[PDB]
Amino acid sequence: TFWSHHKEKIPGVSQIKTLDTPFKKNSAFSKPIAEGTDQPQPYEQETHPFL
Amino acid sequence: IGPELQSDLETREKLTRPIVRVFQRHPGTNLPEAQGIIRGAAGLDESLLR
Amino acid sequence: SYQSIPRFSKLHPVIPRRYVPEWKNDMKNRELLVKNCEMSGIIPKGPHDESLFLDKRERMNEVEPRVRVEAKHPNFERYDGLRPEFHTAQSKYQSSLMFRKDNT
Amino acid sequence: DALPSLRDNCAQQSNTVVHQYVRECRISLVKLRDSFLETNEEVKSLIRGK
Amino acid sequence: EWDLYDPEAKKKDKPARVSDDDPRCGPSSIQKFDGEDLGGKERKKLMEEQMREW
Amino acid sequence: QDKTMTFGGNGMGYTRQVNGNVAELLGTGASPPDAENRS
Amino acid sequence: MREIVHMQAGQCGNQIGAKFWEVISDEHGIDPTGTYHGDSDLQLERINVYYNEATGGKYVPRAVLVDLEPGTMDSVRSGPFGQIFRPDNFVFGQSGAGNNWAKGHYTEGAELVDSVLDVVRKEAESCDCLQGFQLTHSLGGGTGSGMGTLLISKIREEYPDRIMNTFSVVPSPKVSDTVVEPYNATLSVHQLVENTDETYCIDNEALYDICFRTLKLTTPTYGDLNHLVSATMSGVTTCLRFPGQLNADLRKLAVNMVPFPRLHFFMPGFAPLTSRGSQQYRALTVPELTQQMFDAKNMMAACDPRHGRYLTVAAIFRGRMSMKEVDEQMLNVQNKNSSYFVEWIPNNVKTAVCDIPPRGLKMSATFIGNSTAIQELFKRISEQFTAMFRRKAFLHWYTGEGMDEMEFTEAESNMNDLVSEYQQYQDATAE
Amino acid sequence: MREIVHMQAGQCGNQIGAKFWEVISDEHGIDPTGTYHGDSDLQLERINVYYNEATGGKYVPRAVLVDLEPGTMDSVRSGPFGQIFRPDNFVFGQSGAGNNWAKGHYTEGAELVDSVLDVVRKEAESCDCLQGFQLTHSLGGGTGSGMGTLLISKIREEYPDRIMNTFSVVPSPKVSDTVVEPYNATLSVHQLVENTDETYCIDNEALYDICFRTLKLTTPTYGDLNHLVSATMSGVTTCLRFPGQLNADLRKLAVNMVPFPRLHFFMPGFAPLTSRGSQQYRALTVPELTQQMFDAKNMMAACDPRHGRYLTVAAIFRGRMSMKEVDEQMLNVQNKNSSYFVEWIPNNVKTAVCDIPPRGLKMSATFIGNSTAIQELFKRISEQFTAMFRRKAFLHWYTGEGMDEMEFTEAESNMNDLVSEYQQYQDATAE
Amino acid sequence: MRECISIHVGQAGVQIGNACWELYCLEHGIQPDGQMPSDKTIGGGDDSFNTFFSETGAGKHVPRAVFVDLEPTVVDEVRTGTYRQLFHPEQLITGKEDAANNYARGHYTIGKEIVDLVLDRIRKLADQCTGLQGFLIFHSFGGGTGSGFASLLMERLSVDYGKKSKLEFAIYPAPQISTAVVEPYNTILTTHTTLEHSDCAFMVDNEAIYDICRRNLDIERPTYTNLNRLIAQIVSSITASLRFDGALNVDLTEFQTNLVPYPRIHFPLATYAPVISAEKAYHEQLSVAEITNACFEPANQMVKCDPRHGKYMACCMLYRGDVVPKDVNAAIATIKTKRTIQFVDWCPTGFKVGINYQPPTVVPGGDLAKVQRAVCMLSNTTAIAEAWARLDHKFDLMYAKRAFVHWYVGEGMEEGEFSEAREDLAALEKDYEEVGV
Ligand SMILES: Nc1nc2c(ncn2[C@@H]2O[C@H](COP(=O)(O)OP(=O)(O)OP(=O)(O)O)[C@@H](O)[C@H]2O)c(=O)[nH]1
Ligand SMILES: Nc1nc2c(ncn2[C@@H]2O[C@H](COP(=O)(O)OP(=O)(O)O)[C@@H](O)[C@H]2O)c(=O)[nH]1
Ligand SMILES: Nc1nc2c(ncn2[C@@H]2O[C@H](COP(=O)(O)OP(=O)(O)O)[C@@H](O)[C@H]2O)c(=O)[nH]1
Ligand SMILES: [Mg+2]
Repeated sequence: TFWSHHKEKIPGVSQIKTLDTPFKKNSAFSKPIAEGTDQPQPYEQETHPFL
Repeated sequence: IGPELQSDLETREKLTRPIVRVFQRHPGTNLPEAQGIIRGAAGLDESLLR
Repeated sequence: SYQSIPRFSKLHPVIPRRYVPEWKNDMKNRELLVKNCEMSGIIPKGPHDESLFLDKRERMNEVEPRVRVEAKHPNFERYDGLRPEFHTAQSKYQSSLMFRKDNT
Repeated sequence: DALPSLRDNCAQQSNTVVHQYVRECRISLVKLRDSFLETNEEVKSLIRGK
Repeated sequence: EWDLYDPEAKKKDKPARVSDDDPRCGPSSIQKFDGEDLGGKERKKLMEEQMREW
Repeated sequence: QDKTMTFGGNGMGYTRQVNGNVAELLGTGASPPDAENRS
Repeated sequence: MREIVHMQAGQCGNQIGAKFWEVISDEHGIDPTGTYHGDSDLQLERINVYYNEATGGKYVPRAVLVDLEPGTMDSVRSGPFGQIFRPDNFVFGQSGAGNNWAKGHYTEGAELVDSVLDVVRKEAESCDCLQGFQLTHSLGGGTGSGMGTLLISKIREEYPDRIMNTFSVVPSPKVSDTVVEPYNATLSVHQLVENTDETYCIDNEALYDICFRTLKLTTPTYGDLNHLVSATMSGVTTCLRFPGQLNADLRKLAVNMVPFPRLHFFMPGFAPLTSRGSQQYRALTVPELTQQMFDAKNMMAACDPRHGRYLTVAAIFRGRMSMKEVDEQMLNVQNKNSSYFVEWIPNNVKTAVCDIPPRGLKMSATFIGNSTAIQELFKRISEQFTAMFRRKAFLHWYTGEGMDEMEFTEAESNMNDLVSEYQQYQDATAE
Repeated sequence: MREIVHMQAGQCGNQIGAKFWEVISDEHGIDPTGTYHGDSDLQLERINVYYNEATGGKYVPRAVLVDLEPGTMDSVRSGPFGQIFRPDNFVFGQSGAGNNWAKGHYTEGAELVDSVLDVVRKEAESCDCLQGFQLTHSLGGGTGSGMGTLLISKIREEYPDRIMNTFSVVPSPKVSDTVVEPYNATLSVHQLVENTDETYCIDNEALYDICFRTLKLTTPTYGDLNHLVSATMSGVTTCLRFPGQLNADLRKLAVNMVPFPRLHFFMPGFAPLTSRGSQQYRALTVPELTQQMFDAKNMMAACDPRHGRYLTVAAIFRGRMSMKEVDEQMLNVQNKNSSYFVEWIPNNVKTAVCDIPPRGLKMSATFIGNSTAIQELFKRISEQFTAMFRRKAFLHWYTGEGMDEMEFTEAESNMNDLVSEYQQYQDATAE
Repeated sequence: MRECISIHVGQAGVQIGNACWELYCLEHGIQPDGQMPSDKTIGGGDDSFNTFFSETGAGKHVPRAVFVDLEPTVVDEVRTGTYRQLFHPEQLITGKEDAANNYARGHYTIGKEIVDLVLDRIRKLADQCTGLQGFLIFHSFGGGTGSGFASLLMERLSVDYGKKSKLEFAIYPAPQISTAVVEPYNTILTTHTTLEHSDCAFMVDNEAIYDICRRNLDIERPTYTNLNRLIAQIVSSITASLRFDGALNVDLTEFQTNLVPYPRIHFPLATYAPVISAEKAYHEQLSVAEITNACFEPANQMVKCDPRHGKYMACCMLYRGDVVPKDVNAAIATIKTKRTIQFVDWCPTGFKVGINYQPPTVVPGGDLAKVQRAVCMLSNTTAIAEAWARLDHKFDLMYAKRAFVHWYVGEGMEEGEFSEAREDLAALEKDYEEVGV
């Protein structure tokens, strides 16, 4: 895909913590604090099992 | 009714060919180019229904 | 302060989307063209309704009255339209033009 | 019923009336032009008199 | 003031970009756009190969 | 020659032919003796 | 230390602002972490105009990102230069807009505006001079148009002495992409003309045409569009951040370009914009930059300069150059195409020169034009608006979110008489 | 600092102009990549006449390349000296009119003409004291005749006083390449007469028999015909491009050639010309050059000058050479063939001696005749036109395209008027 | 937080839901056991499955669906099939006695005893939800559970939930193909809850999908599984904006706002273009222009009504894959200048386009070719009224000499229901004609 090859230059792409496909939506940043599951925000480290 | 696409309508058949454009360069103007075709198309449509 | 209420004709797929005549928009001789419209008195100079073709129709509202737009007929008759001269491009319809006979 | 040459016929109607308009505009233009040259020659004569 | 006002100073300057990998042009030079498909032909070959094999 | 369905011609002109067509479409003509020898 | 607060509304406004902060972080040598990695001190003197100090040598932008769709918030946080922004000025809602001006204005869009104004007030009284407010959005959606105009009205009610420049992406009819964009544009032009005192309307069809002729650009997408918009965003405020031979800030441009208060919709442009194949055939000279500014196809507002008369023209140059050459070029254009200029304003050009070019190029230029040809896009929006208002189409959404048809009639009347004011000032005698 | 803008239209026009730019490039020292590698200093002095300087040592040509089909465009770009042209100066349509004056003038080209005028206005604006415009149009075809004369008309409205010279590749009665080339020629030289300052009309069959008889050479194809036409086009402006002993530019040529505004149709001639076998057996002298100029077989037109009176004759000599021989040779010619010169114009030969010879040779001469025997070309063209138009053959392709028979009749009438005026000044007496 | 609740009622709804959830699980990587073998996600960084599945503490991802049917057959088949460990036991609600192809039996006698249980299950699912976009109700107009019980459930949902999107996917009867007899009666009776309770009702027609599978997919003998897989592809293309990153994201509210002009007009045709078979995909370019023209071709439509005899009120194109906005706009311009496609006069716009990056997934052993580009057109047009004209012609000639009315009267409903529903559908036809003119 054009978007797949020029990924990391595409305007709307969110937090690629996924290796088979990058366009699965990572909504960890939005996450208002009533159902937040302490997901890794897009600029911090992961947890034990790093995966 | 014309062709089924405006791309292959050709410059001698579009209603705003450069001859028409250099005529519309002055005020008033207003060629009776499309009303006659509309009336003829309506008459032919009524003929088809009858 | 007055009402515009634009009116458009029937749709026809020969009309080329949006078209504006360039006499309303000529910024080299506008001081002559607009005053020509004023001195005529039947051609409105108004800023809106410039596109006499908006989508695929014609503007029946104030872009010249129906008088002087319906009067440009170069003496066309069906009697001379059914028998086109041989040297022009309309003579290739003769295979269908002779099917029509002639009354009026 | 309308003839099956309405579009071409109306287009050449428009072509003929545009042609008549532009010949008459050519006549008006050459009249204005030779008036302009007469004015220019008179201006040159007046400058020399000055 | 001569440094740009030299008559033959137009023979001393690179145009703006020279090549396709020039370091000085970036997001503010407004000349290194991401829209030119430099790898477009290779991408098209890969898509054709994928479609054929599928 | 063979009609050729041109505009007014041999006098009157564009404006006079259009005004005559306006008169014919709206009702009666303007006048009989108008445009003496097409001026 | 005059400084500008940036606000960005909607997906389009957020992506334009992200590209804008990318461009003006390259211009100051700032990495996405926030540190200054430049070479000269000229990139470090006026770093406070757009960035606020943090602990250490970190520079947090003075930007407020607002949207009702959280997906674009995640996208602009995790995209390029997404780490530069502060997570606190990422106020959003989890509802959406639905391309509805009524939903963005009189509904839950007005739920978020309390926290939005709290953030903008924090940034505004975190200032010392506060040059003004600079907004980017689009008049095609709900949060871009409705929420953006709500922020415009509230910020002008708060600080009615500051330069408010908004850019706004106006809808083009041959791009479409939305069915209710004439409604969204008409309901927002009313708030734009009445409150905002500097507007640089940008059109997607003009951007596409620039990409497809002046840059070839086999597949431009939305990156190059925001890139050119960011070029014109930096070229209008370059004199606040860098010194020059003839400085001119936003207030000076507003004074010299806006003759009457509701006469402030502009036509931005940029030069040089050279294709790869024509890169080596071009020599950067001030007359060449002047011509590419005064070329019709180089315009970024879908108007044709020949299809109207200019009122005022701001010309902001960047790089080392000659003031005589600049002045003779900007006088020669007026002397040559004098018919496309109003004769009741002598010297229809404001000229500014900054001697700090962008990284890369040695010279660059920026056009701003208060042309009277801006009325044609407003007329196109008005004719589409009356086309889909003749049969009362799509009004049940707006009446459900709480509007009457009289607001639509006000919007149409205001757009009509604004275009008529353009026509009257355009067709005016000298004296 | 006088500048000429070059324009090529049609396949023949593009080929002729490509050969012309080749001879100008290797006469001024420009290599195929566009960099001055010359030896003499008198090659970069006056180079702004034909070349716009770019960055580095680049020198792009000041040419406009016009067609409605991209095949000749791609051929010119792919051939030698094709990378020198700026890619912006490659304006071409997509359909292709093709052997049709109506389709080349009234439509197709009539919307590309806006972009071509944009490019031509661009090259004219990028000048100081522009001499004028030269065109290499190719009467008898499609895009070259109709759209070329449309360009002449539009740039005559734009620039009324600058010198217009066309090079007029007028058809032949006995080559018989195109079945509608009498229609195109009759309908297009009508446009040429009222619009051009001067035409150097060149046919094809005189090029054929000069190659066959003077040069032998057994293979001229189109390349050597373009070489001859190209050498003539360099010779008519060598006095402008180079310092000389008696300078004469295009305006001086027009003033000294035309006695009346519609008598500007010239017979060109280049006369160092010999075969490979007779190269070393032929002495190169000024009387030999004048003898080869004043020869009927060396003319680049079909018109034999023996039955017809010369009005004005120009000799542009190139080389280090003696004014006494030059003047004595023109006096000797006027004394010998006194019956071929009009009595009412004494000393009707003009000298223009330059200094720099063309590359390879040591002396050269360009002949510009204005004989009254040129009327027979238009006589044959009008004879073929009135043979076709009596039966109205091939007329639907124009009338259904949008023209009318009245334009054909008036074009024939003014053709007969031009022929009658040439005959009047051929039969005119002294007192 | 964005989520949708999928309610599959009737045998057609349950089978279409089986195909849809197969496609959803394959798309999000969930194996039919219900557990996600993530195996590539970095941490808990995958939130794409939230809109359809609910991840529990056992590692399982229970879908946000409710399967209801009055006969135990197909629901017990689901319980005895592969997705037993994936579906919740109480989500697959079933009855004992069938609805007997009877709207009265499905709405007044048998539908009144499990409506409380399905409403309780929907209440639990919505309380578990917190950003609910709406309800995707999959059913058939053929009659029985899909007509009467679906009508009652839609009425109850409209009463309690109120301002929530209710997208209906309705199997529509064909002009001349039919599998039942009293389905004109059932359709006429169920026009109301798809007219006054629905928000966007996509009709699909079995003849049209049969002709699509016979001409484009080269399936000479197709079963319902291919039809349900095509409907699954369409609904996945609709919902892809809520779960995949894209250039322009079109949610359900934005989709409805940009589609329906008036609250009464909410019946758009649906078209999916990738349509070519695997062996015939080797010979076609399948570009953006081709897939846009295939949607407006009057042979890939999934209702047997010719859109050339009508006016396009609006179109919502959802592009999927390597589709760029420049090619989108070029295709839009070509369609707008094309003579055959005639747009209504009060809509100079009319193309809401949404580009999504994630290309569609192909089912193992499918019939659709694995492609890179996709378009899903959802077009509101005036040409759908031909189907209603054929429908109430059939209903009028059935109801002339009062055939089959005794069953409905015995199961409780009055005879005035038929007259009221016939007059309401006549009013709907006149409304569409008045909108089109
Ligand atoms: N496309 C498609 N249509 C189906 C399928 N199953 C049933 N139908 C349609 O459903 C119509 C009949 O309604 P049913 O679904 O069988 O009955 P119901 O809605 O379950 O209600 P009951 O009669 O009480 O069982 C037929 O005309 C079919 O067209 C299916 O698997 N795929
Ligand atoms: N130039 C440009 N236009 C954009 C971009 N993103 C969206 N748009 C335009 O914005 C319009 C829709 O506005 P939208 O983003 O939905 O506004 P919102 O609802 O407030 O977020 C579309 O017609 C697009 O053409 C962008 O990055 N650049
Ligand atoms: N002298 C010369 N004549 C040419 C050349 N190429 C074509 N012609 C002549 O040009 C005529 C056709 O004109 P053309 O180039 O096709 O005009 P166009 O249709 O507008 O492109 C033919 O009669 C040829 O004899 C050339 O290289 N040199
Ligand atoms: Mg069943």
